Amino acid sequence: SMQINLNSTDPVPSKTPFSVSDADSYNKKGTVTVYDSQGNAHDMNVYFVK
Amino acid sequence: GATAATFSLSFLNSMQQNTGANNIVATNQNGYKPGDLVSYQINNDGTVVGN
Amino acid sequence: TKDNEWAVYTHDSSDPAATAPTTASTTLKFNENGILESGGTVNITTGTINGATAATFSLSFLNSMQQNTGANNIVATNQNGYKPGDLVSYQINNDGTVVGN
Amino acid sequence: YSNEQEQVLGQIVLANFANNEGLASQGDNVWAATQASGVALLGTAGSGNF
Repeated sequence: SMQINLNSTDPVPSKTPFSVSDADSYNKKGTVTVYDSQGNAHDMNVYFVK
Repeated sequence: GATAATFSLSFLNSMQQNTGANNIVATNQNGYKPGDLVSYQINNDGTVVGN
Repeated sequence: TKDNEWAVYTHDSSDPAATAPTTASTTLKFNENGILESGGTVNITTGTINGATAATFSLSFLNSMQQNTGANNIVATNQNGYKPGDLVSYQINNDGTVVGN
Repeated sequence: YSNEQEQVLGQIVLANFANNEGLASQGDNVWAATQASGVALLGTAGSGNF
């Protein structure tokens, strides 16, 4: 489970195409920590847009 | 050579009031990496708990 | 050598004339959960010292999980080839058996 | 000696009987071997029965 506080009136980015490499293509950058059956950790990334 | 992380993620209890900016408040998972016993402890309630 | 595959090379340092290992003595195939399925017990026969008799035994990898627990790790290891010894002392245990040390 | 040389004059042997408490007391704080006492079983003081 993950929870995050967001801004109701946060401006939507003007860049319509969504890409990971861009900086202002998202509103918030997050991460997810998981471990597999063999003890390796994968850092899943979560991005929030409007 | 490890299994793909097949997990379910929930976003329940979300609040979006003007609380300043975007910030994460809670993050956890049950994917506990293997660990070894460090010490054993006994509570005042009689239940012995390992660490 | 590759993913989820481990090759074990056995070298006998007791025999000065023992050939250096070249090929893998056995292969250790691990499941995607880090559980072994291949390479349980491997018979390795050593050489001869001073014209003695060759020794053969078996080594077991059972109960071994590769799940990225830091680096290479060994928990428990034992054999059943105890060397000869001399009687140090004797004692009587609570169960009535006579045991020599 | 006066020339930085090491010499050994011998080592004191230990006679560990196989069966104690069968030694007959003699003289002053010495014991004499006899029947029901075993042989001396001499040896060094390194390890083992000594």
